[PDB]
Amino acid sequence: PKKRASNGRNKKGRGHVKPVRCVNCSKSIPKDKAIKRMAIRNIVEAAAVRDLSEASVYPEYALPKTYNKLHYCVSCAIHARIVRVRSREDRKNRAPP
Amino acid sequence: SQVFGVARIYASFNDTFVHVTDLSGKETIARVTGGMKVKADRDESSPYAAMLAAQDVAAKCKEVGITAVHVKIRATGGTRTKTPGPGGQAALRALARSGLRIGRIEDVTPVPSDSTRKKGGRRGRRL
Amino acid sequence: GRMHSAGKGISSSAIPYSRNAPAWFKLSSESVIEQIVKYARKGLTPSQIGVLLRDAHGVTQARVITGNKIMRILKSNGLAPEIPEDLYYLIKKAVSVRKHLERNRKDKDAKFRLILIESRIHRLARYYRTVAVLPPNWKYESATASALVN
Amino acid sequence: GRGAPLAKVVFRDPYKYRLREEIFIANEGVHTGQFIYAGKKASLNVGNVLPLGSVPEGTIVSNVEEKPGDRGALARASGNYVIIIGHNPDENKTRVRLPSGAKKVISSDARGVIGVIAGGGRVDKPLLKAGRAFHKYRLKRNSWPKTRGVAMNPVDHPHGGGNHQHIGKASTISRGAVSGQKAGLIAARRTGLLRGSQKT
Amino acid sequence: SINQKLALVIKSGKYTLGYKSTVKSLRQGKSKLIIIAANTPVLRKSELEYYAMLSKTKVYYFQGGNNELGTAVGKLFRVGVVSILEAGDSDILTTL
Amino acid sequence: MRAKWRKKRTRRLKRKRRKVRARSK
Amino acid sequence: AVGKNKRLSKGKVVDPFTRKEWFDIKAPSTFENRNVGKTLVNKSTGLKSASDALKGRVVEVCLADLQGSEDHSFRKIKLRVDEVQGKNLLTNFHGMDFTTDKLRSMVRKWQTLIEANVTVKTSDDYVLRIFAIAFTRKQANQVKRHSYAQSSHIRAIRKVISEILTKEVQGSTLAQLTSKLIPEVINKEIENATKDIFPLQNIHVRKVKLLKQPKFDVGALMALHG
Amino acid sequence: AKRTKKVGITGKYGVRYGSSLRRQVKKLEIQQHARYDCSFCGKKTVKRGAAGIWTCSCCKKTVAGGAYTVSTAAAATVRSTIRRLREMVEA
RNA sequence: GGUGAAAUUCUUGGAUUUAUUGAAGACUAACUACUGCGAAAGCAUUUGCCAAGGACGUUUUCAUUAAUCAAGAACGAAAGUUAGGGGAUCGAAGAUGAUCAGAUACCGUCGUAGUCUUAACCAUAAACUAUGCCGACUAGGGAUCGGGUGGUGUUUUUUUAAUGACCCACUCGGCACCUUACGAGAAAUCAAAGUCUUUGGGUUCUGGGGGGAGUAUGGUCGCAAGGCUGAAACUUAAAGGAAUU
Repeated sequence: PKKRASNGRNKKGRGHVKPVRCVNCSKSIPKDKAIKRMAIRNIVEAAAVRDLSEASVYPEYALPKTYNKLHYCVSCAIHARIVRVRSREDRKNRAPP
Repeated sequence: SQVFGVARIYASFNDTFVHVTDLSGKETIARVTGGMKVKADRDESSPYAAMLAAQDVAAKCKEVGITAVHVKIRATGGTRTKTPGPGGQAALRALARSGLRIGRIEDVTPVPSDSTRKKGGRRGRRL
Repeated sequence: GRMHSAGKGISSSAIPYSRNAPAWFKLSSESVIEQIVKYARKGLTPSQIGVLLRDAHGVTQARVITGNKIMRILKSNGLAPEIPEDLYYLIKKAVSVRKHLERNRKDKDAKFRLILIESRIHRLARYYRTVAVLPPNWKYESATASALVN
Repeated sequence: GRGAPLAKVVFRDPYKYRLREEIFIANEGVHTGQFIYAGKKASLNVGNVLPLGSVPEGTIVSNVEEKPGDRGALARASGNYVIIIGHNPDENKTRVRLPSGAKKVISSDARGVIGVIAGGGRVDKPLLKAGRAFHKYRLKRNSWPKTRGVAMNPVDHPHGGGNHQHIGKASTISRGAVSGQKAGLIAARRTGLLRGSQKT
Repeated sequence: SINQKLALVIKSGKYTLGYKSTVKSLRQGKSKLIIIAANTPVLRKSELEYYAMLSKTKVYYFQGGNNELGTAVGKLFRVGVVSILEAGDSDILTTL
Repeated sequence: MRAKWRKKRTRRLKRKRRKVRARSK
Repeated sequence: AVGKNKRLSKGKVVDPFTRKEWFDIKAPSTFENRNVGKTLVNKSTGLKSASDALKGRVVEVCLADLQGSEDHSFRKIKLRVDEVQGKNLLTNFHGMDFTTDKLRSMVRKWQTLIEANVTVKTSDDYVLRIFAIAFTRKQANQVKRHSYAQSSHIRAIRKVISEILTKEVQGSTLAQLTSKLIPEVINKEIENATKDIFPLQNIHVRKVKLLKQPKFDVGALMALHG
Repeated sequence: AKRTKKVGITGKYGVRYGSSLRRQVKKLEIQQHARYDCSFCGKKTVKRGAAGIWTCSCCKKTVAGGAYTVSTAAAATVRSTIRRLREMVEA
């Protein structure tokens, strides 16, 4: 039967959505169906912070960060534990943790 | 004061390049990778290999006379992983420990604006 | 509605209840009639005649101020067009679309819309031919339509 | 005998009161009454004869000189052209790509006409007829029809003879072979139908 | 907008089409604007420019050939140059 | 058997029948 | 990997650093910090002419490093060597670029990104492509979550931005453009000209690249201009 | 108003040479015998004289073009790239 | 370089890596959303041109011109066919290295056709919302997109009309969503899948146990691949749906 009212994606009023490639397996998956997550990370791994700061030329350097958007196919997201299988009643929870 | 070069770290998977050029990027000094520091193919991008490479690069650049590095991180980019490998952080930490001064960290991973075509096929890497 | 689209829009004129209206109009039926005639001679379809009358003059509806509607005035006074204005405008739109298509052969959307517009033209023409305001054996042809417009 | 049209261009003699008629290989888009400009200072327009050093990278050129002054050697057949790949200003040498895909290094002073050669797409039409082939070659040269060597006798060809029509020995012939031996596939690196591309 | 202004002057004002009529009107000093097709011969365009410089008229250069100018005027043939003798109701002379 | 592969097999059978019939006629 | 090369020399060392030597890089006068760094080069032998082997090279420098101000940390400047005077080589403008960090930090969703680019030439025949970035912002007191532009505001904004960029380039030489770009007055100009259409925050001029430059330009004026 | 279903101008070749070769010849023969616009005078008077020669019968102008078309796609693309390079050079 | 590890491959004729350029072709990241448009297929770089369109507003016009539709038509992803161009990337076939009992598979490196385009064909998709179209009515709620209306409600010209962008209250029309069961349903679930044993608003199409079989045959369309139409003999007691432990 119909597992989800949304068919496991986000497409109402479109028909077609251009695909993206999974960042792990490079599988084509419609952009609305992907498990895109925005990863914003410090460059210095939060463990070399003091070492880099004390070895820097400038005092109170800003320490820029890196941004990327990771697009995930359903298989790769489940395997990498980006998402997990939930119970039937709380699959409907749209709210992020 | 400090003599400035560019660290030019390439943290891919299965390898990590660390090599300081001059400020213009044309004069290459101390090109050392993890594969020349480790034996097994699987460890070429290990953090230990990246660190050994960074220590060697720091030694050679200090011998040359360069005292500070503008650090430029880069993953494979293009249609590839675009996430820095396990050795970039090890390399920069090792440089900082080696004590060459650092300034202006940046990430220069080539990011496509509508790339050509990712490899692996439509169904991906079925492993 | 929207015989040729999926739109379900309700948007029209809320005609006032009163027929003997509007208690602020001091002009005369004859004055409005000769305004109708002057605009028609100037060369205006009943749609825009009624628009400018309601819009620059105070004319709530020519139907309620006079005893009859603008097309009736024009037909009684000899100013009725050779073809009705709605069919004329449909033919003008079809001519414009066909002229566009001749240059843009690749415009499949324009081809589809031309099909729709010409279907509307043929339906309107069939109605007009049945009610006999258009002569029998009148038929819309793409070749002669541009000359028919002007 | 030529698939490309020729253009007769009249120039003024700079040293005497004379008119000089030059015979050019017509580039596609050239018309009668058109002004052609030839020289170092000529502008990048179809039909002009700028040097390679004066044209930029990616330029389409035709009737290109192999050495400066030879009056046109490369890219002269209909539809063919030369791509300008690069420049080496030190000992001025323009790198170009030839119609066969070969990379060549020519002097930067070698002339060339901008554009492609007219008459392109000629070989897209099937001849359909030994008659059309006959009329084609009747004013090129006596090279048609072509009898197969296997259909001759052994006196007439290396392939001739036998009780069946067969070559007998490998049809790939050495480059060091001699006249009378060089009949077949001369110095062939490989044979057979290859699935491939321009690879250039 | 120029095509719409040309249609408006065609409907309301006075125009004449063709090189001979245009040159004759330029000679008489009655022409108020001349539109010249993009593909008109350069010698003819130069002569029309010279005539218009002598007679102090305005020259507009159509972004289209004689076919396009004929369609813009509203004729089913080709016109190389059209001289507006009076706009009538258009603003073609006033605007650029 | 997957329905798509059964469909392909039936297409192959159909074209083989067509070829044999055209040979006989 | 250290000992797995099967064939590294098909056929069957002097130290480059002692072979080389050091030069000194000087930015134009439009920046506060004249000296920007050093570079290596092979000593000029009789057949190499180190001057010409080094003349056509560019250096990326942070505008914060050039100006001694930490507020320029997200800008970059390309300096192209054009002359050499005995270990005092002088550079000129090539292009301003942003930082990848700055771009990705300014780009967030639930808002509209607007991009424009213009290819207008300067007064002294420098041809540049200037890229302007803009972002719609939420007004204070707004309860709506996104604050998007209506794609006609977008076209009006792009037109206004392009007009500002074209007018500001045509009317100023390259030195004037750099002198008016370090204080990013053009950002304020665009912001004022666009505030009547949409709030439009984060209006920093993105990269400008030098597509082509005029002739040698080597004799009598960058004493005053660098 | 059509005497042949699909052979068109290649009905002169009868049943010979094969359908595919006759189809290719049909395409190129329609192009080669067609009449083209003259960019100079604006009339459909441009004909092929020989392979490459395209002569307008009204303005008496000869043009160098394709073997079977007044202009080939390669020629148009080359003209576009040459224009782009010229404007990059000039400005 | 690549992998779970490897190997195929390149590499002192300097490979990978660095910087500056150049070319080609493809694509249009982030912005990008339970957001927009289109009849669907689909459509995401900027400007210009060309026509078109829904919704809203109208105290404008005609006046039943309308709804659904055998026959007959237009468009119709991808792959595919024919012929030019193009041919970067990826890559049915194929090559090749692994893995394996085997492995002409997954994994790896190449790589023709193809992927792009022009002209002409094809006419299929889990072409899906597996939900025909038109109309009326039946619960609550918030959010959102387009239009409109009313609020000396907030930012600067002008802290002293305008406009804009927001904030409130409605309103019409969309893509949807949350809650509940008046109801419906085999249930999953559904604001329609309701107003249907208290059975009738109008209309088109389709199905009648599972296979054989979308086969055979005839027809027709197509260059072909195939598309549309389309059985029977024979065989069989279950196939199947939704839920429960």
